[PDB]
Amino acid sequence: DLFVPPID
Repeated sequence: DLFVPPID
């Protein structure tokens, strides 16, 4: 659910 790195 993260912006960077684009994961979760």
